[PDB]
Amino acid sequence: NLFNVEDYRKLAQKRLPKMVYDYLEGGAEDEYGVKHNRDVFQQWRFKPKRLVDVSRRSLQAEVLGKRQSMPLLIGPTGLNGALWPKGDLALARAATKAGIPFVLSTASNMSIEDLARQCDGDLWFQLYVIHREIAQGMVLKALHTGYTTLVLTTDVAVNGYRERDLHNRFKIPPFLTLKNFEGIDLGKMDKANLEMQAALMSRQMDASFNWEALRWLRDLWPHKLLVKGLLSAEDADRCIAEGADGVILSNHGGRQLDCAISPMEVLAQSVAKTGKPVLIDSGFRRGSDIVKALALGAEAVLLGRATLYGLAARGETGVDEVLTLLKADIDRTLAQIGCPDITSLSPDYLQNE
Amino acid sequence: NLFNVEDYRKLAQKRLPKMVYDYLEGGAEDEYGVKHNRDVFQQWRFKPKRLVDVSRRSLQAEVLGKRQSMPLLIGPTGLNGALWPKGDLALARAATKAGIPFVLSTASNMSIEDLARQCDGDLWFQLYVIHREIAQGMVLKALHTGYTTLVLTTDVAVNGYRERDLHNRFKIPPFLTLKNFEGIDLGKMDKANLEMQAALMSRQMDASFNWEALRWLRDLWPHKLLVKGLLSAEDADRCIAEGADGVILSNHGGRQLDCAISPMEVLAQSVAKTGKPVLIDSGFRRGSDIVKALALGAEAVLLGRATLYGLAARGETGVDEVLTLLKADIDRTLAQIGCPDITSLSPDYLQNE
Amino acid sequence: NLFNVEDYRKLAQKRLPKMVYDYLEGGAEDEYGVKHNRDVFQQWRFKPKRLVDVSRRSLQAEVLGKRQSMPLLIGPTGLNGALWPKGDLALARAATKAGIPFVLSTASNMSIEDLARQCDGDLWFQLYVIHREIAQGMVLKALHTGYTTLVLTTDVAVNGYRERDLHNRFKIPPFLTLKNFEGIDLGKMDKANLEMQAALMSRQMDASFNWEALRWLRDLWPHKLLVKGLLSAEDADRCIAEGADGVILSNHGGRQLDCAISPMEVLAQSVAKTGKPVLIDSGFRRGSDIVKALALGAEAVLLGRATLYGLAARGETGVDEVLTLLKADIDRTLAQIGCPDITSLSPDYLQNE
Amino acid sequence: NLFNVEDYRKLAQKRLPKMVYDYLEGGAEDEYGVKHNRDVFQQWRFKPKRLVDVSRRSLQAEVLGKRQSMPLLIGPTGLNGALWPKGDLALARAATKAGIPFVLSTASNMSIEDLARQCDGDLWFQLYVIHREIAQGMVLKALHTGYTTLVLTTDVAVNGYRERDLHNRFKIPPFLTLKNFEGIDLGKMDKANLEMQAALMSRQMDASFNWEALRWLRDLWPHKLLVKGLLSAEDADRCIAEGADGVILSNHGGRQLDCAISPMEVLAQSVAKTGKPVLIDSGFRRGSDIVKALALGAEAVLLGRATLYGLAARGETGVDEVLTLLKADIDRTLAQIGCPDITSLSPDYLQNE
Ligand SMILES: Cc1cc2nc3c(=O)[nH]c(=O)nc-3n(C[C@H](O)[C@H](O)[C@H](O)COP(=O)(O)O)c2cc1C
Ligand SMILES: Cc1cc2nc3c(=O)[nH]c(=O)nc-3n(C[C@H](O)[C@H](O)[C@H](O)COP(=O)(O)O)c2cc1C
Ligand SMILES: Cc1cc2nc3c(=O)[nH]c(=O)nc-3n(C[C@H](O)[C@H](O)[C@H](O)COP(=O)(O)O)c2cc1C
Ligand SMILES: Cc1cc2nc3c(=O)[nH]c(=O)nc-3n(C[C@H](O)[C@H](O)[C@H](O)COP(=O)(O)O)c2cc1C
Repeated sequence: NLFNVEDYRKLAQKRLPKMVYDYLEGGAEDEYGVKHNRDVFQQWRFKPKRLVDVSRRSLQAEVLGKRQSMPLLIGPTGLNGALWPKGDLALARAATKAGIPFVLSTASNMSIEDLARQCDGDLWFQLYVIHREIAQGMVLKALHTGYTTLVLTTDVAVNGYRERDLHNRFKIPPFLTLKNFEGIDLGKMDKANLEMQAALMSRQMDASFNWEALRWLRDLWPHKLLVKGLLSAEDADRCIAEGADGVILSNHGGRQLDCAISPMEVLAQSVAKTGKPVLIDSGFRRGSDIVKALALGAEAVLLGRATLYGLAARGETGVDEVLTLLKADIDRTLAQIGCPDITSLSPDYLQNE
Repeated sequence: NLFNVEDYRKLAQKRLPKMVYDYLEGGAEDEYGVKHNRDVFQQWRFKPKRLVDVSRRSLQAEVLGKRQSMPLLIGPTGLNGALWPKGDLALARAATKAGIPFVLSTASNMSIEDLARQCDGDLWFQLYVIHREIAQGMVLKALHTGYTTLVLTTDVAVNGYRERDLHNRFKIPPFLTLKNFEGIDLGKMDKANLEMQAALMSRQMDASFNWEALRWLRDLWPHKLLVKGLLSAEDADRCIAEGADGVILSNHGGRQLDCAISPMEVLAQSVAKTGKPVLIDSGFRRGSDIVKALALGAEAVLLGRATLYGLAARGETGVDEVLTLLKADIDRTLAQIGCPDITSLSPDYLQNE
Repeated sequence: NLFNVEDYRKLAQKRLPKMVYDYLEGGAEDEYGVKHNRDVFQQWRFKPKRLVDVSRRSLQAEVLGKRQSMPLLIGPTGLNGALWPKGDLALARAATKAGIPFVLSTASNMSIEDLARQCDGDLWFQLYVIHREIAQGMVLKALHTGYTTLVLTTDVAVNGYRERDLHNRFKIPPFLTLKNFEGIDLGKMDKANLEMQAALMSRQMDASFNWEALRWLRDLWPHKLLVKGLLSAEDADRCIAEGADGVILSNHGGRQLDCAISPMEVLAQSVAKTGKPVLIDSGFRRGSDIVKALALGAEAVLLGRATLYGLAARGETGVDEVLTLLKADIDRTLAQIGCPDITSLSPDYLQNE
Repeated sequence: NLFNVEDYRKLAQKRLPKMVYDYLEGGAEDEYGVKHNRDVFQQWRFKPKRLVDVSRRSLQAEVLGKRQSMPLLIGPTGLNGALWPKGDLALARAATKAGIPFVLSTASNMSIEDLARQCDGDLWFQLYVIHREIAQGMVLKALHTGYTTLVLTTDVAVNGYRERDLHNRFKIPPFLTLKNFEGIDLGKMDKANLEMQAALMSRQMDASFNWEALRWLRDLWPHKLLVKGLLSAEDADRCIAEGADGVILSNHGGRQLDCAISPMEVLAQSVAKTGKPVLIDSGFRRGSDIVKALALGAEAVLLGRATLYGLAARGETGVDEVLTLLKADIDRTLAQIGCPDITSLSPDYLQNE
């Protein structure tokens, strides 16, 4: 039975080694966060508009001014190769077949260059800054290979305390490559090329990356730039003031700070304050979750675990199936609430509970 | 033990094939909706009025200006024959013996004409529009055979995603007839009588049916007309403005949109805004549920699954028993809260929790 | 282990026949009411006053202007003989030894006269009106035998729908006497003494008893009169206006109307509106429950099932033990919240949750 | 697996005799209090400040004007020797190695003098007053041996009703010493030295200790004085007015009054009203719990059971490990919410839920 995202989660759990499944599904500490990410959607119910002609529906929408098949994206997730062989390519091809963007992680198992050469869809690059020089190298690499959008993830200044991994002594799978860091010299001696080696031989990121650093990145990247990991309208607004073209409200799927609010709690406020694209992720599993966020003003929703379940369970085809189910889910929901054009969604279709 | 509706549900589950029971009991997706439909009643508790003479009580009430034994109706449910042989007739005869109306579904297993010929009670007809011409045919058929009231169901523009049915590969029982669509010609060639054949060979309804179409139906039907499936005071009000004589607030028993609000959430508002009869269904199982809705202003409550449990468990007699229990339940409740005349119910007997 | 009321409930369940225990513990319908009666106490928490000299504490308090050892009473419960031999006398003697009143039920197994002759404590009489003449007879009997206070129970106009009893086909135990109705003639022919026989051969009360009838009772009884079963400040106030000396807010321990509010929900309002003694029962099990009600203004709390568990488990001694535990519980609580004199309790010691 | 406080609780339960574990873990009556102490932390979630340089973090903070490694303390707990041999010394040495204060209980198994001679850390003394003269003796003893701060515990005027202990007939372990009461004469005859003997041969404290008595203690102790066990801003304020240098909001870990509010419910109010140090304990287990209290204004958090689990499970090393985990937890949390300096915490990092 594969009729929804949960069914794929169940199949993924049966096919993945326990430790890998725990690494995928787990959250920080007590996992009250991942639970809250799901529960928060129950804070809204639908108030359908009846007797509306919904015989012709449209899920097409512009994201950052660019039209795509539906307001969804496959978000950045690292080590996809640990879930399925060439997982990054499988996800990218599925997203492309579905008409939506795919975001490559800095911690991907397939290089920025290799993916761009094997997939002609809308590719976005998610940046983690460990070393400034190295980050600049990846950004320019993404720029020269055709990536349209750059996403800076800011919520991993330090690593999340995920206790399932600690119990399993989880170790990055051997057959797994941190490809984007491949070839980066040594032999070279001196502050950097030594200060850089010391940063790469560390599992932590640049915790000093601040607003000033964002300005630096803004000048380096000429196309659309989004800041991911925000949990307040104030931070979202500051990002826009600093040059960002939009933001991605997110708590990293409950994997970093167990007691973090769900981004849904500041979505409407961020939309009203910034006046710029506000994308969102964390906790989305049903089409109704997605429609609620869009109704509150979100530009688009990024999928994390939902499509990874499809990938882990059935590879590229699994991802295709999950996207197909979610699209039909969203479409069905639009028909049921009387909003034939997805771009017409508004808070008026919701009831606060 | 058959002392309440739940007892009949239990007996029905024991007598019906699993797949049929799932088709009856199931809701859309996570079934949070059917649960919410039940839980919402706990939002109100009773504040009885003591030392009131309740030695003489009356459940008699006018519905759409017509007196009936109690403010209940057996609502429209399709494929009743799948629950018990000649289920439509069993329900109709039980309703008639109880002094309340019975609403025949467009998807009934007994024809509009056959029921009218075998039952002299107050028969209502519920219309689903798949093809305009065909719908017009059924409406006139109902008109000519004595049906007093027409109910347009508007919440199935597309089919609900009921996962139990998907798991069971549920198929409309073979010995089961969609009688009202019987004999409708073919052989005939041309747009319609081809555009009509194409619509009938489809399990979906006319998703384009809108306010303009309601006006069309309003002119076709000369008697009382109600619009069913509304979940907002605004839509209820528009229905009245368009000619409807009343509305039926409903989320189709949680079978269409899992995250829909319960109609109880907009009952008081709809009553105050429309100033016309506001009937309601979805989630009613105890007499207290019914009394709460009536106290909030509902004209009457339509039963869906409650009487179907009686039907599935013990046929016509089972329906009689459920109606008898519910009537005694309502009567007992009226005595206990100090409101001897059911028409005297008001919000004053309730406490918001 | 017998350290609290729950421990006695557990022991009572082990010693009583299942059907008798169900008759004692059961509530109306879904039993959401008995649960709510318990849960409502969690709506308040304590805010102790520290550094208060609590070396000398007093639980003594006036109830209806008469001093008693503590603000508790053993409330009226019928058929006590079904729980323990001569249960009425056991409860009365325990209450008397504890320095608190005992209320005899109209449905007691020991007569008004016999109890008064075998117990010299403060005896109250609870009246159920089935037949006016018969009620007048019992009232005068109670008056002539020394009962100090009369309590009219108004929440059983019709019998509660207790489904455990229906499942067990519960029948009033054979060795059990409805003593107060003993000897009341027949042979006599004519309206009454025929209209009265017809009322006694019925398990229902006088559902017509109203405000006018209360006035009648008020003139018949010369001492303190309380009206029991009220669930609104408005009704409590009307009772005072009609002559009552106080009221007992109660939902009959969740045995009559499952969806009734808990009397705790209207306690403060009733105290403020009436300006007269407001006693209360329903759901009290811990000393903290009792102290919360007293802090909100209740004059006293009547125990129903709490002391019946002591009775069913260990007879008179069991009741003594429960009263001893509850008194020590209340005393301990007063010390802990910094209110040495029970009459000094106020809302200031509580925090609404 | 020892990655958090709960893991140590689990290990402690496996190593301690059931009755000892129950004595440690148990709460008063229904234990709704200990549960509420944990649940209340979910009333707040974090709203991280992104793009803040958190590469350099500091947990250093002043408590009562004195700098310590982090805003934590090992609070006063009696009979520590029942959990691990020389438990008081183990806890003190661990606290000292961690750079935080340790508070010795009046009911400790190691004397005030012996601890001061074997540990050079910041030692605080918690006072329970059973007999004024005896209390004065301990206070001066603590003064002369180097204790920097005096804590008066006011929430045990009478003993809490902990039912686990009653079920286990819990008795203070034989090999266990109430050392601070050692040698206190007898043979001596007369009011006191007879009135004092009678008070010591009692398991109850001086329930008369009031505001006047606090003034007495204030004049006796020349250094920092804190009053522990407060549950209201009003009492906290009165303590400051009476001479206290700060307070410790606490419900004694849910061990005294089951229905007491959690001190977290009056933390912000106490901070705003008193304008003096407000420390707090009761329910703290995760670094997030601690950070939430500090953000609301708490000067420091005292650990009760958290470090006792470390002690019971693995002695001094266990305590060291728990403190190490909690410090890394707090540090990690500060980085994640964007507040590098612990003294910069404010309500702005929280979202009320
Ligand atoms: C296995 C896994 C790995 C992840 N790796 C990254 C990463 O490399 N970069 C990033 O920006 N976010 C990363 N994320 C976070 C996701 O982008 C996204 O915020 C999160 O999954 C959304 O929540 P959801 O899983 O409930 O959909 C990861 C999430 C998961 C589940
Ligand atoms: C088995 C089943 C079939 C149904 N078929 C129809 C139908 O043909 N027409 C219609 O208007 N509603 C239909 N409904 C919805 C009911 O009219 C009603 O809205 C719903 O059952 C009310 O909720 P309840 O089941 O909790 O009482 C159906 C419901 C059930 C349970
Ligand atoms: C077994 C049983 C019999 C009762 N019989 C009577 C009665 O004869 N008269 C009356 O006024 N109330 C009667 N009551 C109600 C009690 O007076 C009281 O309202 C109720 O028990 C309070 O709730 P509690 O059981 O939670 O304490 C009865 C309750 C029980 C449990
Ligand atoms: C086993 C045990 C013994 C205690 N003994 C004392 C004591 O002697 N003096 C005191 O002031 N508090 C005493 N307390 C209360 C603690 O100081 C502190 O208020 C409480 O443990 C805080 O809650 P927590 O256990 O959830 O951290 C004790 C607590 C426990 C668990």
